[PDB]
Order: sequence, then structure tokens, then C-alpha cells
Amino acid sequence: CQDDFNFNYVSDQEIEVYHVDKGWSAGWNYVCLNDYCLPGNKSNGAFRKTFNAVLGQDYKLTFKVEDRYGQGQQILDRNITFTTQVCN
Amino acid sequence: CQDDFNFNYVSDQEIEVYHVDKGWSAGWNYVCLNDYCLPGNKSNGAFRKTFNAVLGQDYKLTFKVEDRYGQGQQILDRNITFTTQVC
Amino acid sequence: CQDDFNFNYVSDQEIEVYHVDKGWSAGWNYVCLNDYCLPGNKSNGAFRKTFNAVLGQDYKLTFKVEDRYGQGQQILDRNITFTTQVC
Amino acid sequence: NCQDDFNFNYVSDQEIEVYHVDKGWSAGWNYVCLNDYCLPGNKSNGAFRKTFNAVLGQDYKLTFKVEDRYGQGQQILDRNITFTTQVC
Amino acid sequence: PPENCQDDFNFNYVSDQEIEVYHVDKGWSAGWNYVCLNDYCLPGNKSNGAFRKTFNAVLGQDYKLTFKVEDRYGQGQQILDRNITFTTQVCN
Amino acid sequence: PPENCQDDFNFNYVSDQEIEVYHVDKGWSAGWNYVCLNDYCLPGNKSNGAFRKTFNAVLGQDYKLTFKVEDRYGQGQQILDRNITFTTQVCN
Repeated sequence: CQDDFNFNYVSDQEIEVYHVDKGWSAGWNYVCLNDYCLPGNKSNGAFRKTFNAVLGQDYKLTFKVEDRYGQGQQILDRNITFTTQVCN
Repeated sequence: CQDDFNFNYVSDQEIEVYHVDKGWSAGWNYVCLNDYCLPGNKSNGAFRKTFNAVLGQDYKLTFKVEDRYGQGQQILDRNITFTTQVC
Repeated sequence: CQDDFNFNYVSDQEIEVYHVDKGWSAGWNYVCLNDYCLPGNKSNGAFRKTFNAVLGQDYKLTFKVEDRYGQGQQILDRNITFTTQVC
Repeated sequence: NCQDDFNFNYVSDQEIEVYHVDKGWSAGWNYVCLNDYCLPGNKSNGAFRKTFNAVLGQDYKLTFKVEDRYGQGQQILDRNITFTTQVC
Repeated sequence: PPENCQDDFNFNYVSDQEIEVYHVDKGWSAGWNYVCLNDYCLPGNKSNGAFRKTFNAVLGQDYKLTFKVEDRYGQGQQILDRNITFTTQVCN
Repeated sequence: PPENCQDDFNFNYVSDQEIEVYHVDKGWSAGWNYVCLNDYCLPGNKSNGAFRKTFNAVLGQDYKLTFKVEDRYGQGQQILDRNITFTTQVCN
């Protein structure tokens, strides 16, 4: 649960994917589950979005963020198994 | 020169692109200039590689790196103007 | 010149790349020359940006644009030769 | 929601047709995709179309990729939808 | 081998809920490799002449297989994709 | 045929400002193909056993070659990259 890029169980059919805000300019941002991407909501120190998912399945998490005020970007991917953890 | 992702002047026709080592597992890594990619060498706290370049031109820097033992990765891009800066 | 995706000569070493506005939500947009990308400025009915270039070379133009208010995107590419054309 | 040129039809509760109205590209090749699973589109009744397995009520990324300018260009269009019973 | 097993880029049935995706070794330097199912990618294990990994899957569904491999001794790569329907074939 | 000309994915010197990039046919369905130099891509022409296209280049400069090809009869593709230095070799 200390990882900046992580997820919360919301229900057996819903996963919240998040990335803690590390200070990027973030003119735009997308949070994605298996490359299905939506704009992240910045709340309580993290960019977050909820998706439909199936407990016990494996997923690719992606965070894509605008950086350097027009001059860059970062894309971060991590694989997870969707469990009942609640971290943030 | 405090920026973790940056470049050093090598000569009028060469640029070193680097990213300070942030602790990724880094089973592979690539440093790129305008999407021409080579494996980075880890030296003095950073992943680094040298490319042909032209002083004064603009370039896209990329750093791509394995993390989480191959369960993840990070790709970082930034645009720079190649100057005589040495960090 | 009547093509919505095109360029203007600025100097022997400068090209303006533009895409006429086709109505996208366009929360973000990038104009690119050989995958070197910058945010486009929307002016006079087109998204535009100026880049260093070399008269007579061939370039890939790219226009990347946010669409559908968070729910989509479009990426358009075209190859050109940089000439003295002004549209 | 049937006006959009980039859209889908219900085929059955387990099958979705994804399509893009033909806008005149050279289209030496084209792909229609569902969640980045891609197949060559068939041009039929003014649109490039293909059918895929899907689950009613799930969210999907639609993609249309097409050649233009005789191989001197291309376009890739993405949009997110929820799979419903609409037939357009 | 039967026709559906000839191909160097292929899959084995493991169970009704598990698929093994593999690519026979073709000689790449292969400092790194990934095997993927619907763009969920894992580092491949090389065993008995092929790079391989097992995934969750549903018999009868369609999947994109991908194999990504390092090539040219630091100077390149190859990425291969092919679509399959997950069946009970067992090949390698 | 010397070492630098052996590989199926390679280049020919055409003149001091032109490089031909090619990939020898390896059997793909190949409904479409692209040959690229530094990610500037053109449809390849198939002639004499290889997919090939010419580009502007400068002797002694380093380039990324890419070959992209349709495969599996509508069901896949392959993308190959390699880095080279442009020299006066003539191979195919």
C-alpha cells in the first residue's frame, strides 16, 4: 500500500486505479485499465479513476501524464492481479 | 543541472543524454535521441549514452526502463535545445 | 494548398506545420515534425507550430488531438517534402 | 446515439459490430478494433465494419485505423463506448 | 505435427481457463523478451526451445498474441502479433 | 557475399545522398508493407525478392531502419527495427 501507483478494491466488479500526484504539470492525464483510458480525477493527493473489472483477473495499469508544460510526457505501466486490497 | 533527466555537451557534434538512476529494476533500459535508441550505460549514478547531434538544434530525449522485475515499465520524454551545458 | 493538413515555408531553416480545425474538443493537441512534438497554437482556424527544418528534406507531419471531451483521440500523419510553398 | 460516423451496432447480447462511415480515404488497408484487438474492416453500405465478441453493458475502446494519401499518410481514431442494444 | 501446431508463434491449451503463449526461438539476441495476451505482457521464460508464458483465458474467446524480443545485440527489436481463437490444441 | 550484406534486413548505398532500405521476403501474406528510415515510412515496393524503398541520407550518419509488414492473412503483423550506419555497401 505504500506504492505511488496502485489500486483499491471498490467492489467485486469495480477497481479504482490511482497514481499519487508527483508534481507534473499535468495539463492532461489518463488513467487506464488494459489500455482503456479515461481522464484521471485529481483528488486527495492522487489521480484516480474507477473501472469495471473482475476479481482475480490480471490487469495492466497505465498512467499517462503531460509533463514540463508542453515539452514532455511520462507513461508508467504496471501489472496487477485484482484483489480485495484497499490502500488509499 | 539538478534535473534528473538531462543532457551534457560532449562536442559540437555529440550529445550525452542521461537519466539519474531512480532505483528501477532496470533489467533493460534505452536512452534515445529523436527515437533513435541505444541501451544506456549505468555510470556515476545515471543511465547515459552519447549520440551524434548538431549544436543549436532541438531534440526529443527519451528514457525507457524496465521496472518491477518486468511487471512494469516507465517511458519518459522531454524536448531540449542542444547547448554547451555540462552538468 | 487546399489540404487541411499542410505546411508553410517560413525560411530555409523553418517550417510551419498546421492542421485546419475540423471541430475536435481539442483539450490538448500536438503538432509534430518527425515525431518531435509541441503543443499547437490555434490561430486563424488552424492548429499550427513552427519547427527547425531543412529545405528539400522529407518529413513526417503528425497532428495528435484530444476528442470527445475525454473519451477519444485522433492521430493523423502525412509525409511531405519541405519546399517554399506558402498556403 | 446513432448519428456519429464512428459507432457500433448491437448484433446480439454477445456480439458488437464496430464501424466507421467511409470518408473517402485511399484505404489501401484499414483495421477496425475492439480493445486493440484488430481485424480488417469490410466496406459495406457506406462504412468499414467488423463484428467482435462483446458483453452487453461493458465499456470498450473502439479504434479505426486507415491508410490515406496512397500510403503517404494514415489516420488512427479512438473512442470509448458502452456496449448497448442500439442498432443504427 | 498437425497443421494448427506447425507455426513457430502459437499457443497451448493448459486448462479451460489457462493458455500458454509461446514463440519458438528464431535466433534473436534476446536480452529481453515479452509474451503477451491482449496486450497484457510478461517476461517470457525460455524453455525447451521456446519463449513461453501462461495467462488466464476463456476457451472459445478470441485473443491477440504478441511476442516482443530484443534483437541485434542492443541495436533493435522485433514485435510480432497474431489473433487466435483459444481452443483445446496442444502443440509444443 | 560479405558479412555486412548477409542479413535479410539491410540497406544498399544508391548514391552519396540516397540509401535503399530493404527486407528480403520471408513469406508473410504482406497485403501491406512499410519501409522506414528514422520513422519516416513509405510503402515498400516488392522487387527481386525483397521489399524496398529509397530515402535521402548522409554517409556516416546513424539511422533506425524499420520494416512493417501485414501477416497472417488479415490476422497480424510484424515490425522489425535495427540501427545502422550509412556506408557505401552494396548488397542486394
